[PDB]
Amino acid sequence: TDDLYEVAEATYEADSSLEAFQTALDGVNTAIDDVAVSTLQTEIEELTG
Amino acid sequence: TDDLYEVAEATYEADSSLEAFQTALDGVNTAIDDVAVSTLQTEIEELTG
Repeated sequence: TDDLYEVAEATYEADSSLEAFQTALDGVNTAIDDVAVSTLQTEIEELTG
Repeated sequence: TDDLYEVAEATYEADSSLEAFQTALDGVNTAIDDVAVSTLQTEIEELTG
């Protein structure tokens, strides 16, 4: 019992970690793309375009 | 073994919340990517001038 219920908790905190991968990792992906890239290009435009 | 399976799932609560730390440390980068790169423009106006 005290294996299985805690195997359950292990599965649940696997799942919770595994959903949190999708949000955290994409959180990193979206940190720069939506933010630095285009603005640098606009600052390149105003500098030199 | 059960007594240590409790410890296993306790490591997994911390594991899953460390995916929350991936949100809290890695997605949270985005202010860097903003403030480094939304910030030539104010000074570029002394080129436009």
